[PDB]
Amino acid sequence: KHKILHRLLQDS
Amino acid sequence: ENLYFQGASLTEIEHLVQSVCKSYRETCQLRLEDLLRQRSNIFSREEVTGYQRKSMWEMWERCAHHLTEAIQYVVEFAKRLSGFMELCQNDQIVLLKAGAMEVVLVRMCRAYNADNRTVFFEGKYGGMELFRALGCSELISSIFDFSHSLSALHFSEDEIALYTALVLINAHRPGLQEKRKVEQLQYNLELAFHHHLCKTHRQSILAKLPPKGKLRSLCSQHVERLQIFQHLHPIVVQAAFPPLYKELFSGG
Ligand SMILES: CCS(=O)(=O)c1ccc(CC(=O)Nc2cc(-c3cc(C#N)ccc3OC)cs2)cc1
Ligand code: NA
Repeated sequence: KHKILHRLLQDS
Repeated sequence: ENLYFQGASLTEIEHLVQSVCKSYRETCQLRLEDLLRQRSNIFSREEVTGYQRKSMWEMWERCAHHLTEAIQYVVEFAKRLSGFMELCQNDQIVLLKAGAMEVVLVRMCRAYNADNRTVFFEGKYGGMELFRALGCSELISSIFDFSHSLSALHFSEDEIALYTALVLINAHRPGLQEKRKVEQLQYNLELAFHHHLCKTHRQSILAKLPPKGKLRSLCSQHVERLQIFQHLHPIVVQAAFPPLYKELFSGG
């Protein structure tokens, strides 16, 4: 699912 | 995609040293000067007793939250690290899932006072007895021992920056799709770290660094202890543990 890591990596 | 995915010249290695040290300075969570200044601020016997009287689950939740906050700074460090954002998302996640806790454990030696065997936790310094309610004494003692051993090396902030960049960019992590790209980035980061040690007359620490399986053992013990806790308090984990912590240590 990797819900949080994907979001942190995509947030600029 | 990135200069550091190919062979780098000496000038490019010098730039990499500066870049890594800058990325670390901007993401280091707490300032070293603040941690050193706070060494005299120690939990009293009454405060220690208060932590010891906390329930196992309340203490696990507090520690999971503190660990998650530290991990968030490691994610930012990774994003600012030369070449990391040029890797594919699968590999960025593989590297962070395996390495984020390892980076935290290394960073933690800055918050550990080897003079009195105390660690900075929730505003003050306290000994390993502060964590007695967790019921994972072996893991806590192993983490204190690791911080003690790293503290004996007298790392500078720049050494921690370069060493933690290497802990994270590990081409041997299971699951990497673009293994060769990671191998090259790792080689250049190894050169940057060793160049800095050479330039500062600190090559003597190379033989004194922890063996690679040491960090792996600590991380494996953490995941095992979490599984034991989860069996005891499954709804605490489901309802009150940080989502990022669950994503990293209990498969979501
Ligand atoms: C890491 C980046 S930092 O800027 O150096 C920084 C930022 C914030 C803090 C406070 C904090 O969260 N302390 C904590 C300590 C522990 C802990 C430490 C040992 C040890 N030896 C053992 C068990 C432990 O828990 C069971 C968990 S949480 C410290 C440092
Ligand atoms: Na220290």
